[PDB]
Amino acid sequence: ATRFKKNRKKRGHVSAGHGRVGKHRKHPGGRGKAGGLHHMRINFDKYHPGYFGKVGMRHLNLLKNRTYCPTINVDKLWGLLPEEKKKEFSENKDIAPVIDVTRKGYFKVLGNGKLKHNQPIVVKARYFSSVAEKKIKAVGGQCILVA
Amino acid sequence: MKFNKQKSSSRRKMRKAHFTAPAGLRRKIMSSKLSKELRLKYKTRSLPVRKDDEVLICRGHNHGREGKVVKINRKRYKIYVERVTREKVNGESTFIGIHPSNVVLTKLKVDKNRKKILDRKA
Amino acid sequence: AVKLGAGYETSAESWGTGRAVARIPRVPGGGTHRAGQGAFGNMCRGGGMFNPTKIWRRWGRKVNLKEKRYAVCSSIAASGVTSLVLARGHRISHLKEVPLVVSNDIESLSKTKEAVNFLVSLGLKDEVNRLVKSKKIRAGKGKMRNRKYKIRNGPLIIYENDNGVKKAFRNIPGVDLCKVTKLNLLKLAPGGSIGRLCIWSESAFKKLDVIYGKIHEKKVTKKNYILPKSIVHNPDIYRIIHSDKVQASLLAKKKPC
RNA sequence: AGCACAGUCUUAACGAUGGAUGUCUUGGUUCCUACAGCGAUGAAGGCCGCAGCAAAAUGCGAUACGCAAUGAAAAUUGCAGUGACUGAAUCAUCAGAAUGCUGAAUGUAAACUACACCAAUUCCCUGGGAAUAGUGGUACUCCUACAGAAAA
RNA sequence: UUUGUGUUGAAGCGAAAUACGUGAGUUUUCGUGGAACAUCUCCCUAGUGCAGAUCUUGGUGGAAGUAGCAACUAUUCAAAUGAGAACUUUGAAGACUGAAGUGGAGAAGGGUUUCUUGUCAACUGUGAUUGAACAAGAGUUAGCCGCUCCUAAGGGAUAGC
RNA sequence: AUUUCACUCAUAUUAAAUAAAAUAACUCCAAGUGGGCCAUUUUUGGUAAGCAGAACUGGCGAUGAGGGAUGCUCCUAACG
RNA sequence: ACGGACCAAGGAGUCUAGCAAAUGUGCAAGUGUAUAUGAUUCUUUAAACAUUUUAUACGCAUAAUUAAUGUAAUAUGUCCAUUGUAGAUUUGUGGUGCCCCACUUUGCAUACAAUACCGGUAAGCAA
RNA sequence: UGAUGUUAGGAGGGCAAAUCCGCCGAAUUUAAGCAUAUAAUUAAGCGGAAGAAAAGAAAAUAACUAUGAUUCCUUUAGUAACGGCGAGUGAACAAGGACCAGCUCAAACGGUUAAUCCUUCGUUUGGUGCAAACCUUUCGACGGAAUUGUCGUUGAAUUAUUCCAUGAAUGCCUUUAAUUUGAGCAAAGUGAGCAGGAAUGCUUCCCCAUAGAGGGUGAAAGGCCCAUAGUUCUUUUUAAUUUAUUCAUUGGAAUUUUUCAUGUCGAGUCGUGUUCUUUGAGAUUGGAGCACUAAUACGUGUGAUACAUUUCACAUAAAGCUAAAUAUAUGUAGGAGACCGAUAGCAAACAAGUACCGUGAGGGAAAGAUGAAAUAGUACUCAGGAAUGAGCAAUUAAAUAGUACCUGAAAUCGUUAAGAUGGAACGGAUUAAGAGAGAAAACAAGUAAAGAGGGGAA
Ligand SMILES: [Mg+2]
Ligand SMILES: [Mg+2]
Ligand SMILES: [Mg+2]
Ligand SMILES: [Mg+2]
Ligand SMILES: [Mg+2]
Ligand SMILES: [Mg+2]
Ligand SMILES: [Mg+2]
Ligand SMILES: [Mg+2]
Ligand SMILES: [Mg+2]
Ligand SMILES: [Mg+2]
Ligand SMILES: [Mg+2]
Ligand SMILES: [Mg+2]
Ligand SMILES: [Mg+2]
Ligand SMILES: [Mg+2]
Ligand SMILES: [Mg+2]
Ligand SMILES: [Mg+2]
Ligand SMILES: [Mg+2]
Ligand SMILES: [Mg+2]
Ligand SMILES: [Mg+2]
Ligand SMILES: [Mg+2]
Ligand SMILES: [Mg+2]
Ligand SMILES: [Mg+2]
Ligand SMILES: [Mg+2]
Ligand SMILES: [Mg+2]
Ligand SMILES: [Mg+2]
Ligand SMILES: [Mg+2]
Ligand SMILES: [Mg+2]
Ligand SMILES: [Mg+2]
Ligand SMILES: [Mg+2]
Ligand SMILES: [Mg+2]
Ligand SMILES: [Mg+2]
Ligand SMILES: [Mg+2]
Ligand SMILES: [Mg+2]
Ligand SMILES: [Mg+2]
Ligand SMILES: [Mg+2]
Ligand SMILES: [Mg+2]
Ligand SMILES: [Mg+2]
Ligand SMILES: [Mg+2]
Ligand SMILES: [Mg+2]
Ligand SMILES: [Mg+2]
Ligand SMILES: [Mg+2]
Ligand SMILES: [Mg+2]
Ligand SMILES: [Mg+2]
Ligand SMILES: [Mg+2]
Ligand SMILES: [Mg+2]
Ligand SMILES: [Mg+2]
Ligand SMILES: [Mg+2]
Ligand SMILES: [Mg+2]
Ligand SMILES: [Mg+2]
Ligand SMILES: [Mg+2]
Ligand SMILES: [Mg+2]
Ligand SMILES: [Mg+2]
Ligand SMILES: [Mg+2]
Ligand SMILES: [Mg+2]
Ligand SMILES: [Mg+2]
Ligand SMILES: [Mg+2]
Ligand SMILES: [Mg+2]
Ligand SMILES: [Mg+2]
Ligand SMILES: [Mg+2]
Ligand SMILES: [Mg+2]
Ligand SMILES: [Mg+2]
Repeated sequence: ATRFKKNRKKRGHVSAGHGRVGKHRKHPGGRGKAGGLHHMRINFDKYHPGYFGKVGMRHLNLLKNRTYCPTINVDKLWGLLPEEKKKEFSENKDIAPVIDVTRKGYFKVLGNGKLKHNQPIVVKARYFSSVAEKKIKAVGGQCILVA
Repeated sequence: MKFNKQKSSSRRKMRKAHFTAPAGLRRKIMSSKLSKELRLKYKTRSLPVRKDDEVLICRGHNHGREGKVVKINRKRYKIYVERVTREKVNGESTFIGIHPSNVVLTKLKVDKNRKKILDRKA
Repeated sequence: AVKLGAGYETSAESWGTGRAVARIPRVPGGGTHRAGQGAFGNMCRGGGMFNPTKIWRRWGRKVNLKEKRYAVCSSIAASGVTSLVLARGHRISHLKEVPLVVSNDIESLSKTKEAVNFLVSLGLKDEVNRLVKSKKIRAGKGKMRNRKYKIRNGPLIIYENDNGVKKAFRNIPGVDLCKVTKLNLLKLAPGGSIGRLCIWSESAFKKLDVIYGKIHEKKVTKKNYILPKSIVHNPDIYRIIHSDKVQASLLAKKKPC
């Protein structure tokens, strides 16, 4: 809203806040990203260090749907269950839950965190990591591969 | 208008339509109210004023005077009554123009055309 | 917006330095007194505007759904406080209860005269008088733009199903109508003020517990919506201050300089 | 009957010149909705004409500010005139009739109202009786038929 | 959105005030004017505040009753008309052009300036009763004068490319 | 080295004096500047210059008041 | 040194895209109902209201690193939540006036360091 | 086989462009200079259509548990990639929606009989109009085109079950609900009083509303007028619903059974080399010129890095047609806005693309307002040649509203009065002397006697 703009405070002043000696002129240093590597070098180097040059191989026709893969850690793995359902399994001891994470939108199980001690759980997925699968085995569970 | 969107309620448009109306449409605009006695004999509430009718003046400096309409001027939107006159600076005599909506008419002059109108208007 | 290129439609150019005149572009030719005048520029007669207005100014805004619902809810609650309704300008010194629920026979009134009699008998005669006297002709250029009169806001009649209220309560100066399942904030808080006077029919009053999930029902209850909560349990701070527990922890009053 | 020096500058009151200010608006501007080409059966544009008294604009075309028909329906006017006791005075609609010279312009030409060839042409009564130098046709390219002639 | 002024005179404008405020400004009186005008209760919005840019458009000054109204030899006496005659008309004088003429007749260009009658708001850089100004009506007669026909330097087209 | 337990080293006059010492310390987003000049003392080039070039501090610029008749930079002294 | 004879009206940091910082608001491991569709929405309304009768549209966030095939965060002895110095708040005694000291208890935010683990590289082995 | 023909019947040509199709083709500018690059497959130039045009029924994707003609919206994504790898540039598949539709030639098969098509001339059935005209109709004759190829089938027979078209009369043609043109009808005061030239104002007394949108009327109107809410007729085109029947003939069409036959499938075209353009397309994405020039379905093409030998998937080039969802700075009609308010808004609120200027292509203004009414626009007298002035005379509520007419600022000038005045004038501080205005603090509550009003209570 034009009511609150800064320029209205300079309305009786001569130079509109831009200076007697250095004016407000039009493009006194170039246009856009003009002078990089010549007279804008310091800015480019201290704020965007790796900007110039190229590195790596080409990939000519990508097709990103071939490698799409969302992940989930073992922490959030008991939290997919309702709390009253989580209560029942921790009470009884000869039953365990079987969870299929692909039905929830995850493809690869990943292994950060701590599973509950002596509480078996069976997990279905497309890919597993080594540490995640070890942690699932240690508490008495099992991993299953699906496609 | 109020509830049909196919006609305008703009001041500009219908203030333009009033002052450039074709001569045929101006006679419907120049209408006057009927007296109580003529409102029982005929079911109608108002009629377009015609030449040889009789009227009573209800607003203006000449309120209360009665007479017979002698001329109708569709271009100036005014009527002229028989004994309501005026002096020019010369001394020549003319009529005073009255707007038909300032008037109630108390006696008609009927003929073939108005009969078929008063019949339908019942 | 303005016409796209107004004031720039000529073959004018500047005379250059010399000739002892300013360097603004000038219309060419001769034989008419338009020739040789200053052509375009925001300081010239017949020139262009500084920043010509465009049609791609962002005219509207997008508003979050939860905030809209929260505001409607907070605007219904304000409609139930006698002090707030009075301070908005409604003359209700003769009403009995401010929520003001009326039986379902209101929903099938059919003539304007009956609606006016109903309003008068409830105790709102001096308030329907405020509305009739308020019609005035506006000040300013709005009269040239189809904005002739200026009227004040009256009660808002809220119903569940319509058997004649719509047509009966029309035509009364200042009176609005609305159906319970489509409640509009632009009516409940005119111009941003709070405390509109509302008259509720009994069915309209009851549907209001289903709409907000106290009782559940398909295609009526707002899905998965939770009624908002407050950061204060009881806003009476001077009742807390005067309690014995707090008063026993204070310190003796001290002296100014 | 008498008394203020003149010029210059300052301030009040009443005026002159000029067209700001306020109020007004049959005009602009933008958005939304619907529909959509015209022409050799002569278009768009250009020129020339038409009223009782008639310059422009608007409307019309040798029937020329308007004819006929259909819906309303007494006036229309500066003067002069014209109209009923409803095909008439006026308004609207608009299907019939009429629509100058040009222009792609197309018989040959064009700062020409210049010059060709072919058919004389147009009415009224029901075979007669009249009038008029007046009317129509004639570019180039191409398709389907047809006609004869020629080569092979 | 709220709640207000006006034919018992709105907005605007001129001169002011024992008036308020440090200030930008509010508020009020008298006069003119003749139809609309606010909101400071709180909010929204913008083409929102001028001493200048050899700024843009319009209006007005000192200079100033000033510079100036000098080519082309030259005017005078009487009378008419008229409200009014140095520059309209008549008569008498003194002079000029001097056939390579402000004498006659055509072309290009102009388009009614031509004629008769009337007449002076503005114009005719002094006057003006004059006028190519203004108004109302008129006026251009061909077998033999020309165009129209012929071909020139040349232009435009046809067939083909 | 590091870690854990014991004992002990002036304070109220504060392990020397003085202190409108916390008006401190640290993050973020940005403006305007990047032609300077003058005076005392030190000092380079030049015969010298109201010439050119450096050092420490105070000023003019950005700043008016009293004095120096007058004066951007001197003396007193900085502003409801 | 340049512009300015006088007066009135006009006259110059704005709009859109894209990013960030600051601040206000809502919800929170989630958040934003896209294009559409629905409705006893239809002067206003081109607004407002709704969401398909153990629930996979899409964006940003919830996981990094490498040119890359790829790989992917203490670890099952305990649902426990790595270590130390200073430090807000709390617990129990005593001193001078709820405050400040002394001892004791707990140990937020944060600052400075240590350690373990994930991706790349080097080294030592290496089916 | 060319040509000829004022032979009969017909077509093309020019204007207009906002959206659409085809060609041709810059520089300014950015890179802080500049040549590739950018501007841009843009502006200018030349051709061709429609209410839309173009595109379009796989020689397409993918790599999956697979999708399935074209177009457009939300995303993919400022991503893969291009680039003096600088400045800068920049797509496709999957996913969610709108809409939704498929077909014809060529080639194969039909020879006890081209089945096919067109011009001209007749004639024959039912409807609609006042008329003008217009629908519907199957019969024939002469003439011509075509075997240098029109028409039918869509591989050809046989079995059963079912569907379609085609003629006869008494045969019925009823109600309702929507969708659009044009007409008619359409409540309630012209009541006191004040002031006014004139109420639509103020104060009181009534009322109507399915109508309190807007405009007009001598000042602001729900009840004065047109219209407005509503309702009744009328004109289109379209859904149901209501009714068949008994008899006749010839042709077609889908599957289901038994058999045979294994066909055809677009050439100086594709492709390769080379040159120039264009693209995100990189040992080359599309197009084009020149040279060379294929195979026959077990073939040919695509699967984003140049080769040789192979596996696998997908599709079937070199002929044609097609509605919807999409666009619209043009023309015409309708509605509307937190838009401008006569130096503003279109150049133009008015005899505006007009007056006027230029040899020409072209350039292009200024200019709105008396009053309610002029059906009130200035009668009469005196002075003066006139213009004009004055009045005891005159319209209006008003002429200091007199047509150059609402209001009527500043610059600049006139008249009267009061002051100042030795080579500028104004000004800051502080007082004095004059002149003009002023009582809201700049004195007096109350008591008493009248006189004139205005309220409250029992
Ligand atoms: Mg400053
Ligand atoms: Mg400056
Ligand atoms: Mg500088
Ligand atoms: Mg000069
Ligand atoms: Mg303009
Ligand atoms: Mg105003
Ligand atoms: Mg004197
Ligand atoms: Mg066409
Ligand atoms: Mg013509
Ligand atoms: Mg008849
Ligand atoms: Mg008739
Ligand atoms: Mg010709
Ligand atoms: Mg000639
Ligand atoms: Mg040709
Ligand atoms: Mg005001
Ligand atoms: Mg008035
Ligand atoms: Mg401005
Ligand atoms: Mg100015
Ligand atoms: Mg002189
Ligand atoms: Mg002379
Ligand atoms: Mg001589
Ligand atoms: Mg001589
Ligand atoms: Mg001689
Ligand atoms: Mg003459
Ligand atoms: Mg004469
Ligand atoms: Mg003269
Ligand atoms: Mg003349
Ligand atoms: Mg001759
Ligand atoms: Mg020749
Ligand atoms: Mg100083
Ligand atoms: Mg001295
Ligand atoms: Mg300079
Ligand atoms: Mg100057
Ligand atoms: Mg101004
Ligand atoms: Mg934030
Ligand atoms: Mg590892
Ligand atoms: Mg081994
Ligand atoms: Mg450059
Ligand atoms: Mg540059
Ligand atoms: Mg250059
Ligand atoms: Mg172009
Ligand atoms: Mg064409
Ligand atoms: Mg098409
Ligand atoms: Mg897309
Ligand atoms: Mg992204
Ligand atoms: Mg390239
Ligand atoms: Mg590009
Ligand atoms: Mg889809
Ligand atoms: Mg064939
Ligand atoms: Mg009204
Ligand atoms: Mg009404
Ligand atoms: Mg093929
Ligand atoms: Mg390129
Ligand atoms: Mg692929
Ligand atoms: Mg094809
Ligand atoms: Mg096609
Ligand atoms: Mg409009
Ligand atoms: Mg204008
Ligand atoms: Mg009056
Ligand atoms: Mg007025
Ligand atoms: Mg002197």
